[PDB]
Amino acid sequence: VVDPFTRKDWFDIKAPTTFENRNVGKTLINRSTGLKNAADGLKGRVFEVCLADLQGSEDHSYRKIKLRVDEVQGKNLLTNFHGLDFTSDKLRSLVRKWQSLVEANVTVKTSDDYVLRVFAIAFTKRQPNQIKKTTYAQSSKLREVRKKMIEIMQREVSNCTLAQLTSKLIPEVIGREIEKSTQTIFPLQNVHIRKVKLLKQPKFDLGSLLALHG
Amino acid sequence: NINSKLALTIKSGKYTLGYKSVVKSLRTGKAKLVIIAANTPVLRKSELEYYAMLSKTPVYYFQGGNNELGTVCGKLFRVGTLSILDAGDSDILSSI
Amino acid sequence: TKRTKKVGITGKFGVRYGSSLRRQTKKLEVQQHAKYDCSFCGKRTVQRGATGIWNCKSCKKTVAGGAYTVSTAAAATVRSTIRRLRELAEA
Amino acid sequence: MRDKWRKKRVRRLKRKRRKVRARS
Amino acid sequence: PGRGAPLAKVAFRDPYKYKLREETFIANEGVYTGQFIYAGKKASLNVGNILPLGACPEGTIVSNVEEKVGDRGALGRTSGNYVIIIGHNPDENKTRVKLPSGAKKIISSDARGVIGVVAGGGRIDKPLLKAGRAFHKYKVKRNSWPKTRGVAMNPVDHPHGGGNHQHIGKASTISRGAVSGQKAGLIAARRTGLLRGTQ
Amino acid sequence: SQVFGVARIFASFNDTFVHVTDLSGKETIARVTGGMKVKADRDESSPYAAMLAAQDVAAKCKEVGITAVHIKLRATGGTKTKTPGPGGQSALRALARSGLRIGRIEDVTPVPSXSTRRKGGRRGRRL
Amino acid sequence: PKKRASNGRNKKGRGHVKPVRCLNCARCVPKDKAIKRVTIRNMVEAAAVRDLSEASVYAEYALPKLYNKLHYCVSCAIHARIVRVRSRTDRKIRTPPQRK
RNA sequence: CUUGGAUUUACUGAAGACUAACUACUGCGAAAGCAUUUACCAAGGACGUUUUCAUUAAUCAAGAACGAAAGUUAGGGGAUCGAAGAUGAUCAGAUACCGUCGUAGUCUUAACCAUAAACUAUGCCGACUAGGGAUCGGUUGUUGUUCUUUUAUUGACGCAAUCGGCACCUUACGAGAAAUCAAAGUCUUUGGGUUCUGGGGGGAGUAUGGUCGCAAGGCUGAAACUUAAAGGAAUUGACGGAAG
Ligand SMILES: [Zn+2]
Ligand SMILES: [Zn+2]
Repeated sequence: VVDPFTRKDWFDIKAPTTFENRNVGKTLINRSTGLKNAADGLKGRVFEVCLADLQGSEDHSYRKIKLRVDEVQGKNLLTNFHGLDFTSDKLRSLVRKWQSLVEANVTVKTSDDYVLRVFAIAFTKRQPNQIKKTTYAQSSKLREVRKKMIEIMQREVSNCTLAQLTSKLIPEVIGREIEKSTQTIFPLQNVHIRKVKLLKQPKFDLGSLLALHG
Repeated sequence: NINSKLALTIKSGKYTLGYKSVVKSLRTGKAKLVIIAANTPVLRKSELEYYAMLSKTPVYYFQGGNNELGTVCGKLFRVGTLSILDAGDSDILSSI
Repeated sequence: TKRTKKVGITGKFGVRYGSSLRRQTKKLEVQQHAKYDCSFCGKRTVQRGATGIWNCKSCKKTVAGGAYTVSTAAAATVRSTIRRLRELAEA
Repeated sequence: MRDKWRKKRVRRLKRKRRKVRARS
Repeated sequence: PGRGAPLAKVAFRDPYKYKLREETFIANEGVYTGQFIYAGKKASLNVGNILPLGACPEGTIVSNVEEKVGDRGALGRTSGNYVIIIGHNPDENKTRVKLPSGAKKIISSDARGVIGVVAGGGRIDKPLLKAGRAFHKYKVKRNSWPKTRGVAMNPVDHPHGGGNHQHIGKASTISRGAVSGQKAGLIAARRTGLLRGTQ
Repeated sequence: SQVFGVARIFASFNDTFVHVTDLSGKETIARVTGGMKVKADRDESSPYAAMLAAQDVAAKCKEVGITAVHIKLRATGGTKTKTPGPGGQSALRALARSGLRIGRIEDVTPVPSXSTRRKGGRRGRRL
Repeated sequence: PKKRASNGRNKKGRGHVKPVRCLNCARCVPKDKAIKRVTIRNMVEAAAVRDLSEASVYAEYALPKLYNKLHYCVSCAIHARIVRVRSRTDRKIRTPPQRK
């Protein structure tokens, strides 16, 4: 009776320069009218796109980044980092029997007051000459792994901003360092940062946004 | 650990129990260490540790109350403070 | 000898008011007439004045407490909560 | 009948027996 | 007398003339004689201190809280009661608190409150057991005891009076728009009967 | 190039929702259920009904400007079963053959980390 | 008489194991006694792997599997024929069937 | 329940519960039970011991502590499930099974109750008897192994051992009515110590008395009367709205 898609105008999404394939895609919204402005009503939205899409490589196909729009520049949407997560297939593909699982999480603020909960998951590695079926680590050892796992998680996030941290998340620097420092304790495999959560944001700094958008 | 060293000093060394004896021992300079219970009044505590500053005597702050300090000394009564005149077989003075 | 098998301090009420109401009174009236250890001077000389007022005969320190006990359950929970919230805020 | 229900039937019967004795 | 909570007399110095000012606070549980009470924006988070609401973290237990800036205390003043600071909305300078009745309220962060729980709690846990105890209770409050049931009166005295049997006769739920002389019973009741389940 | 939405598919053992949103998920571009295309409550979740629900979505997806959709299939989840329903599998096939292009595919069936008690009781539902 | 030495469950050196709900009928069943089957199925049916690989905008996109661990009670599993009644002598065997 | 926008979608927010997957013929605990992190508190088994005391021990009437779930009393919480109840079907009828709600309850703090197929249906302590391989904690000697770190005095893995366990496979010297049993053996070739319990089936764990409990109930506990059987393991057949 009205054809409701008559006043939907498409806007273009832009990912930050920390990401390579910055053209995430397009959206729709009711066109800017006198009462409600589309510019105001479209910010704060969350876009969930696979890390393989924003980077090209197919090795990141199991990590997906949430992108939050915080400002609109005419027809272009300027977004910011909102979080990290694994795909349900991948985490299931890692949790097998006869092996020990260890998880750790910690809350820490970045250089510019970005409070985050970082979730890291690791598994015991099976030796190549191993005969016995089960690869079980003692609970005291897993406490040592978790305790080491949090302090490195704290150290590498509080000393760098989110953009510097996001540039640490792309190659999994922390994942490589967690595995490196736990070598003396127990051989670990598939060490990952399986989730990053934005808890609290400070006052919006439009200057720092454009610094990550040109 | 400290409760063990303090207990050893009781059965072996010399000590005085009570506020009046502790101040009287600090006046003569015979005190090697002063121990003050947690719930000692702050006014009394602050002037026990004023004499120790004058007497050049270390002060140890016991974590229990005068009830727990008393029972550490083997006493069936409350000991708000004590001074160790002669550490005996123990080494509490060098441990503090 | 044991003068009363079960009524205890509520033996002053005789047979009146019902057993259930007498049992609820006994729990709290034992507590409000008990002597508690003073946290300031260390002696067991703290007794109730009016409700919420607990005086120590020795050191003459008066503390605000519960109606029938020197410390209520919620007060101790709050003291630890405030102690915890205090140390985080001040690092 | 089932033993559990025979037990329950007696339990409700004992309770009636106890009450009718309370009338005296 | 008439109050279940104890009162604390607290002496302060007058900032502008050589004088001592005595203040009557509601004693928070754990307050003792000779204790130092700190009041102000820069006071530390200790039981008995008076702090603005904005200066307290979430989950802080507070009492004698102000609804308005400078009314000197309105909320959570009876024995065993307290106000929980649910949250902060700093940019309009507001704080969400939970009242002893469960109501959520929004107050200016400049409103003040005393840290801790009001003393004397648990007072209701003991039965009165005696008409004499209630008589003594209201001897120092007001003349509201004992209460005759309206259904036991005559039609002149109460809307419920009269009849060859003691009974209300009409519905005891009364409209909010009723007038004085009619509002006897359950005024503007949304529901009646035994409370089953959660509300 | 491609105008990517998201085809959010819920496949229960009673219904199949074919729901295409924007990439944000806050705009509904097309939502067709298996039960709007059938006349019996029993087959409203059938694979055939899912095909019909999927094809008309692509018709609506085409006219708006959507040319490629990501697949986010889910089951009932929560305390209930995690196995995808018959409709989600046939609807997924029906979409690719309608000209709509496909990118990433993922299962987002909600999974509890315990959980609340499951309906049915201790002895289950006895049939 | 006694049908099994394990009493139908796998609880030894133990007092209590928290139960699980049957996938089918939502019945409480002890975790050790519950018949557990771990399945890893392809998300798309084998017939549709081709045309969905032609609509793919990504070249050589390795589609995911679906991971699921199933729990059944004795009546759930027997009725669904996941397990079958075996002979008295074949009950002793607990080695997995060799079908895959 | 839904054109008063249901269902569905994304984000934000709050409550209570519960700690998925890892998770096992794996661990701890007297049993009941115990599965998110960390901090603390006080305990504990096993191993190691060329430390210490020297019989301090085993089982135990009477008497104590703990004791799943449900239930009881008083506050707090009450998301979900959900007795009762109401409901829509099914049916000859179903106030049943199926469906939709739902009150106590489910959670917790104070106290009771003291029972379960509380089962290994197998008392506890002690000794011996037949082979085998896995596995947990400890400890003792050792690698074409990767890592620490580039190596040790890293860790993991691998191979030999023994202690203790939770168990499992085969055999039957032997036992058993048999199923089966590494104890249910070492029992007519009848004797290691000790506690408790049973004497055909019902009546009946009923009545009564006593005793404990707020109550619900627990503990103790007959008789009259009645009956030739009740029951255990296995075989054949018959039958199955079971599988092949
Ligand atoms: Zn005192
Ligand atoms: Zn069943």
